[PDB]
Amino acid sequence: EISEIIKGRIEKLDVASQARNEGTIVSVSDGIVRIYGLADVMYGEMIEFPGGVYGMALNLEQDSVGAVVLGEYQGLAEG
Amino acid sequence: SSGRIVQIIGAVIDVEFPRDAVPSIYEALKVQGVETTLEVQQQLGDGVVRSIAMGSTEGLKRGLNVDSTGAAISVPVGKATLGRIMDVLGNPIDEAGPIGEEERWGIHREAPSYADQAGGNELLETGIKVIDLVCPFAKGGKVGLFGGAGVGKTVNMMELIRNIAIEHSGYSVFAGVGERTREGNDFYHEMKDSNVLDKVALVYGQMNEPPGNRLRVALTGLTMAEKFRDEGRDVLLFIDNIYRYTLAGTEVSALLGRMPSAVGYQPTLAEEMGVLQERITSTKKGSITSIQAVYVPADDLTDPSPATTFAHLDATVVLSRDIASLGIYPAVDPLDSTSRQLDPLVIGQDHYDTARGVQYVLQRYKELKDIIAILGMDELSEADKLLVARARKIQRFLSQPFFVAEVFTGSPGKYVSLKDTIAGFKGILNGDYDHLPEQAFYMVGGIEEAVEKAKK
Amino acid sequence: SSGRIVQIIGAVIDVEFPRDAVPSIYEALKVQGVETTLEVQQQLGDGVVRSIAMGSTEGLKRGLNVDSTGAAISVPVGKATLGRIMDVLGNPIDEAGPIGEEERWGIHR
Amino acid sequence: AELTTLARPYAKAAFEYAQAHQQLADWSAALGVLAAVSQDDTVRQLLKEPQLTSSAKAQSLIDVCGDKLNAPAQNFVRTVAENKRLELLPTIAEMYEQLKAEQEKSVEVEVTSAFTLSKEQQDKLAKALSARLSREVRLHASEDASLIGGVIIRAGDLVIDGSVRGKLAKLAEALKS
Ligand SMILES: Nc1ncnc2c1ncn2[C@@H]1O[C@H](COP(=O)(O)OP(=O)(O)O)[C@@H](O)[C@H]1O
Ligand SMILES: [Mg+2]
Repeated sequence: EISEIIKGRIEKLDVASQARNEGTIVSVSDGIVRIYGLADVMYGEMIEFPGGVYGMALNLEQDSVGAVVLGEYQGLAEG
Repeated sequence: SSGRIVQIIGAVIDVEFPRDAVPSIYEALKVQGVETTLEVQQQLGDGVVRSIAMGSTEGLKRGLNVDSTGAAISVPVGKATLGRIMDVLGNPIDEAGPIGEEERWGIHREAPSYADQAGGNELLETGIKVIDLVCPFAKGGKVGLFGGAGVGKTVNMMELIRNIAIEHSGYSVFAGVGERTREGNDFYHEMKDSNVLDKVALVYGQMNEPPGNRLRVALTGLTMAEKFRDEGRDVLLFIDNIYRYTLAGTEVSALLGRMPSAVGYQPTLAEEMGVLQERITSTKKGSITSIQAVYVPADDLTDPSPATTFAHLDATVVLSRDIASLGIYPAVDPLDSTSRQLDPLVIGQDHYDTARGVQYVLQRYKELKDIIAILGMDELSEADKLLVARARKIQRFLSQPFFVAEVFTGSPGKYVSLKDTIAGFKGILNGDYDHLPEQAFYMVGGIEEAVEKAKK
Repeated sequence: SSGRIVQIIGAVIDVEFPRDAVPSIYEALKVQGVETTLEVQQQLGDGVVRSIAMGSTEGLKRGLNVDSTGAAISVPVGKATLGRIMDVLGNPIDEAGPIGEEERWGIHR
Repeated sequence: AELTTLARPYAKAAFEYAQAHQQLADWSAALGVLAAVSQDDTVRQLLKEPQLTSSAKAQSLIDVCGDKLNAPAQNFVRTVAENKRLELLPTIAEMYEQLKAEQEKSVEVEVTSAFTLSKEQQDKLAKALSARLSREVRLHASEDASLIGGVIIRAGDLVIDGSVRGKLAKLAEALKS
């Protein structure tokens, strides 16, 4: 069992809470994008990226979302 | 208890359950907010199971709750299914209200044992010349109609449903596996207007449907046929296209984590085929006569799916595109088509020798094709010239106008008895018709009509 | 900012950049102290980009510094290019001196 | 690849350093703290973030554990983080204890019976097992009403069943086969 002093140190940690409707890009390759954190995304849902670009959710895995870009992907970047 | 969706990839879904409440293989599950049904395929470990959705996955998300039903997909069976249309899950899809079912059966079962097998050899007349001559069918046996796209399989089957229902007095079961929705509508209204509908059970899972539906519809229709067989009845089981059951399995195989085999097929191709095909059999209790259409990808009969299907059938009817191109219908190939009933001890020596005589003439004509193409017929021997002339007449006499093909051309349909079929081909082989013109044999039913057609 | 070569496998080179300075797809990168240009093909994640060298990779090593240029491979355009021989990067392969260019355009549009 | 396949190099390296320097009890405590702390709902989230560097993840985990990690253990956490293996900490601790138990000639034996057994019976089972196995035995006795009578012994992968439920199952299979 973890100690009360260690539990206090854990409550002080800089851990950023993320909304269930938002995510962060992990990788970009040949029109396919990998995203981290879109917790409430549905299979076949439209994903909105900056600069007016849209994606479609195809792979919903345990740790990440795989999406196909509905236009030009060369303007998309990690983070 | 209940689980939670952990992953979604197309038609395949992974669900996590408590370690003491993990559902069994083939067990049915239901998603709480949409009521979508899932069938468990395998247990991955750590309480996680992999399943195929029996509907669309659009709009589903990770974290949704899932309920285990404690049993496999169960469908209604018995007299209440006659004259009704059902989906893969046994729900009515004809707008005629709920099914008045007395009991439900799970769609997964083992095949009847080796000691339960039936040794039937009773001949079934189809009224179609080429089939009754070289591909004789038997009551309680299995037939396969092999062919590429647009060669005649749905027409040549519907003509068999029309002709076999003349002598048969029992029930029929029809399973539509991955084909046109319009043809299911045409067949339903045709039987409803003809008053034939109250003796047929209809199940559908057409091309518009997701992979899970197309993969399990065959099992749902067969489960209804097995209820009637086990009641001691003689029933007919029609499968619109058995290849679609295997194809639906190929679309899902890579998602199930399996390594692919030759030409991209699932590694389980022969086992998936045997588990279904062995249930479609006659037993000591009752009989199932079954007719199945088998699609041939890109006209290749050596493709793994068609190649694996031949061993499961008693009669094999092979349709050809080269024959259909000449104008001949039904486009059956006598040299590639065969039956277990084509034996002197089953059909008698007169039929057997007529069929063997026709095949010998057609085989010898096929050997001369390249010589005739370069140098023409005039260079052949006086014996080969006479044989080629009889081969051309036999090839045309095998054609026949059908009662379901009347809309395409206008000509009235013909039913030819086995006696008339043997008499016509025996006469052409003996040379009794050497003087009549070659076009007199094309589209005429019985041999006497070739004599009347030659008068014009 | 600048990145470091992390892996070299034939003509394929992987370069690691700080998380706020990762170069864009098709961006041109320059190896410090060597006349070698890398075109970015894919963003692998973890600040790492996969690129293809526009010349020989012989003599390169891991840990060399690489600089982002901010744009795709950019070549001289206009009247000055007439009667001249150039490579893929727009360099004058003929021994006739520099091209009298007034403007440069990126090759991707 | 199993988690045990990936954790083997790390558990073995930590064990050999701890053994050679006479720190077996220190590393046993350190790996146990890391295994528990990395499984916490807030720390589990922090370790999965895509924007943090391996060194930032390692330092955050070291600052939280503090007092429980000596210089070698802090160096080990920074090594596991650089190779991107922080998810294996619970498996590394589990495999380290197996190497330690086998070195210290110790065996933990689980025992189950229909109804409670006396200390006289536990000590009789303990001497019999220690004489058979040639190891120190730690009997984790417990009860399970599923057994009609008798006891079942589980000494790791070795199982010795003397229960009535097992005999009834043998009879059912003998008659059914
Ligand atoms: N006499 C005919 N004239 C033209 N088409 C015919 C004729 N007889 C049969 N057909 C063809 O039969 C086909 C029946 O299904 P088919 O294409 O062979 O099987 P499938 O659609 O199931 O792969 C129809 O598409 C139709 O074009
Ligand atoms: Mg068809």
